[PDB]
Amino acid sequence: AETVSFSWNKFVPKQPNMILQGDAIVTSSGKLQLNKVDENGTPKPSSLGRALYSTPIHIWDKETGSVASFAASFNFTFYAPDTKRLADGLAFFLAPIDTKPQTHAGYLGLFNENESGDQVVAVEFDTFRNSWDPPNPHIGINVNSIRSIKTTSWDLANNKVAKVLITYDASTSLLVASLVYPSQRTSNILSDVVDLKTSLPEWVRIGFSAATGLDIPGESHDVLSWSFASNLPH
Amino acid sequence: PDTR
Ligand SMILES: *[C@@H]1O[C@H](CO)[C@@H](O[C@@H]2O[C@H](CO)[C@@H](O)[C@H](O)[C@H]2NC(C)=O)[C@H](O)[C@H]1NC(C)=O
Ligand SMILES: *[C@H]1O[C@H](CO)[C@H](O)[C@H](O)[C@H]1NC(C)=O
Ligand SMILES: [Mn+2]
Ligand SMILES: [Mn+2]
Repeated sequence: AETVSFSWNKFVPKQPNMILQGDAIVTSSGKLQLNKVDENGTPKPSSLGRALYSTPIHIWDKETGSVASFAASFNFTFYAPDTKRLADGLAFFLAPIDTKPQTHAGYLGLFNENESGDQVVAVEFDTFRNSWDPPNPHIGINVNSIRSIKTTSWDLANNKVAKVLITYDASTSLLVASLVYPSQRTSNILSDVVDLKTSLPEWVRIGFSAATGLDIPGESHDVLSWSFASNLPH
Repeated sequence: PDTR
């Protein structure tokens, strides 16, 4: 039985348990700022940032055919200067060991319009309506494609704290993602089945990707805390 | 209407 877990309620500059990509930085105030931002807080267009947990996670085993169960939770906020013109969004994802940034903007740094490059499984918090999207901002479960296999409505709130919980149950293959704004007492939830064996390598890294809009600022994305725990039985 |  392999397990790993970690948690923290601040990030900390230059922390070596964190791999940053693109525009990502950790502020003095302890936020994982995923996007480039001007002096007063305003996001720049075509920003993209990612951040991975250092440690690769053993997600399934070929020998035994067993699959990991896991849980991830985090608080995130966004700042949109113009609340009626929004910037693609943010996602939690699993990807290969060596994952690098993919197409930005509406592909969220995670997928591409072509066939693919990586094998990615993700839960998206999507602010802008692309051609493959349903109307209005939403949560989505994405399996090797930016076209979510299922979505649900996401009750955005500018600046407010979103508490996310994401779980995967290997016994049912059910991925479940919930979002809560405690200040608003609003909740959203989503669930679908995902076969990890056919959508991810045995070992992956997990992390966050957030993209701002192509021609427009849209919104910045800050992750404030993070927990994860995973269990791979025989 | 999607961008590009
Ligand atoms: C989500 O996580 C953040 C960071 O852990 C929490 O905000 C921090 O906690 C208290 C809030 O009173 C302050 O002393 C810190 O300065 C806050 N930090 C930051 C970076 O904002 C926040 O309260 C959490 N929200 C939950 C669990 O609902
Ligand atoms: C085009 O631009 C808008 C912002 O105006 C969004 O960023 C959208 O996602 C972009 N389209 C694509 C396909 O990335
Ligand atoms: Mn979109
Ligand atoms: Mn979407």
